Amino acid sequence: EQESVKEFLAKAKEDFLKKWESPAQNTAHLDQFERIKTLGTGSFGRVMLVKHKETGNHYAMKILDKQKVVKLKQIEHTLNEKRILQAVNFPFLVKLEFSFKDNSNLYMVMEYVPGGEMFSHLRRIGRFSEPHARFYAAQIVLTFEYLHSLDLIYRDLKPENLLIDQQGYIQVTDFGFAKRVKGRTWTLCGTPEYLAPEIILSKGYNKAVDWWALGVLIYEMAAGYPPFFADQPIQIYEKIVSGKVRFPSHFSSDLKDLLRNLLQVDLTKRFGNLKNGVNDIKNHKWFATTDWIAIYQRKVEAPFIPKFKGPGDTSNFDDYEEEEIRVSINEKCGKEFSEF
Amino acid sequence: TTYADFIASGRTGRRNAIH
Ligand SMILES: N[C@H](CNc1ncc(-c2ccc3c(c2)CC(=O)N3)s1)Cc1ccc(C(F)(F)F)cc1
Repeated sequence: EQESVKEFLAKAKEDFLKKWESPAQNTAHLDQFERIKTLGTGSFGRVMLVKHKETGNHYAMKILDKQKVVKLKQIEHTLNEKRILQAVNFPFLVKLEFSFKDNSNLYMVMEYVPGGEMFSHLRRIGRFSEPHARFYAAQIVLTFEYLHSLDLIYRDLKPENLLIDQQGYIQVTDFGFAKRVKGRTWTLCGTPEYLAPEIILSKGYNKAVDWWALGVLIYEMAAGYPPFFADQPIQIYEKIVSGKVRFPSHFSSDLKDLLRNLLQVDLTKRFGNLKNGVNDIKNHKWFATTDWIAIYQRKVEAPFIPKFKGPGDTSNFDDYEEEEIRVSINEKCGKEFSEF
Repeated sequence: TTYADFIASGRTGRRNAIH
């Protein structure tokens, strides 16, 4: 499959850079969509289930208040998330259908995933079986292989950013922390429990931090809780840099060996950062029963299929208070988001 | 147990990215 993968990644890179250098802009208008319900909200803005008035297609629309983005010093982060989203294309990355802005806000109309957040499912069930966790882990591995080939580091892997689609496959969201870079970078960003030692520490780091994050994810999915936790982030960083890890007794020896290789402090020996790159992971014994191309092709039967009552049903999401979408008669931050 | 410790940690809910 080697040749075919190198070949595939070649075409992917050229299609990416074309869109990356000439990003799409203003591909829709707010009035084309009927607001339905708020799917999630926080410092990150608000995501609403919306319906295209003419086609009837449902979408997940992320709305960002320009003034707030600026207050939060997230101008570059937001412009960057949208640039990346319109440039990439992978089965496990949620698609950006349309994007536009008005006097007060920025809008990213994304694919709507009725299955809900992986976070909710995990906490509901407690923990996934090793085969169930392996299915998801495989998707992330392929996703990172794709992103890293484009010199893109994700930086925010966690159950909260993964959604479960209709066929029970994973869909990655939120690129507000991603970055395109060849080499090292230093920014302190991401989620505490998932930070690699080198992110916490002042020294620079690279794409290897994504692989460490994969380790944390596999651990949480298989254990029901993360490998490093505490009351406060400060205490979490302490355990992470110490890097001492304990595994549940129900963890198989192969799972434990993969994790020892992923949650490796010596970023010089961490799987995914060695000469054989991703293949060390793809060829590890834990992933022995994994059919990589079939996973990529979505032919593998998902171990878990989320319940679904319709394309506009929000039963797998949480409830939020609705808030009117206001659009000023005056343009705010025009110069700052001209590129959006 | 570790599990008991986790449920009493105050961080079993949705975790925000650091700002
Ligand atoms: N760090 C996250 C927040 N940041 C975001 N940036 C883009 C987002 C997004 C993208 C596409 C879709 C959705 C949300 C929904 C859908 O079906 N499609 S959430 C964490 C988070 C993840 C998911 C949700 C939920 F809204 F509850 F699912 C809320 C909070």
